[PDB]
Amino acid sequence: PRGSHMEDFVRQCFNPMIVELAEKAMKEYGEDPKIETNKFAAICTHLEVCFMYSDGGSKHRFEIIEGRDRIMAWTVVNSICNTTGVEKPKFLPDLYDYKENRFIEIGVTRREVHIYYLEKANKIKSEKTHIHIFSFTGEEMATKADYTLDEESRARIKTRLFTIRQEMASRSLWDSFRQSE
Ligand SMILES: O=C1NCCc2cccc(c2)OC/C=C\COc2cccc(c2)-c2nc1c(O)c(=O)[nH]2
Ligand SMILES: [Mn+2]
Ligand SMILES: [Mn+2]
Repeated sequence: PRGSHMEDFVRQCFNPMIVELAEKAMKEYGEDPKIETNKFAAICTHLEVCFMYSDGGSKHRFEIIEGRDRIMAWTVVNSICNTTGVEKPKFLPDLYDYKENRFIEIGVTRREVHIYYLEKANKIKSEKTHIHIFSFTGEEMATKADYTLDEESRARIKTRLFTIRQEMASRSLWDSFRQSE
C-alpha cells in the first residue's frame, strides 16, 4: 500500500501529542492509520474537540476519559462512579463534568447533525450521561438543550472544525472524508 499522503496532512495539521494518542488508540483496536486515513483524521479531530472542551471549563470542571488506555480509562470512570454515586455508563464516555456531575459523550459528526444524536442516544440507554454533537458545517445539538459549556468556547470549537474542513478542501480530500462513514 506504500504511503497515503493524506496521513501527511493529518500529521502536519494536528498536535503531535494528539497524533500519537490517536495512533496508539487506533492500534489498540487492530486498525492501521496508514490505511484508515479518514479514520485517523476523524479520531484526531475528536481528540482535539474533546481537549478544547475540557480546556473551555474552569480548572477541575472536566475529567478527561478519552485519550487514555482502555483499562485506565475504565479505572478512572469506576473511581468517578464510586465517588459521586453515579451509575456507571454501559459504554466508555468522553468527559465527566464535576460541576453538574454527568458523563459527557462528545460527538463530532460528518453527516446530518440529527443522525449522530439519533444513533448516540440509542447506543447508550443510560439516559444519565449527556450527549453533545458538533458539526463541520458549524452546527451543534445537545441533550435537553443543555449545552454545558459557555458559547465563546463552543464557537472557537466550531471555528476550528471549519478550519480543518477548509484545509481538507484545499488539498481536495473533503468529499473523500465526507463519504467515509
Ligand atoms: O469513544 C470512542 N471510542 C473509540 C476508540 C477507537 C479508536 C480508533 C479505532 C477504533 C476505536 O476501532 C475502530 C472501529 C470503529 C471506530 O472508528 C471511529 C471513526 C470515527 C469516530 C469514532 C470512531 C468515535 N469514537 C469514540 C467516540 O466517543 C466518538 O464520538 N467517535
Ligand atoms: Mn470516546
Ligand atoms: Mn465521543
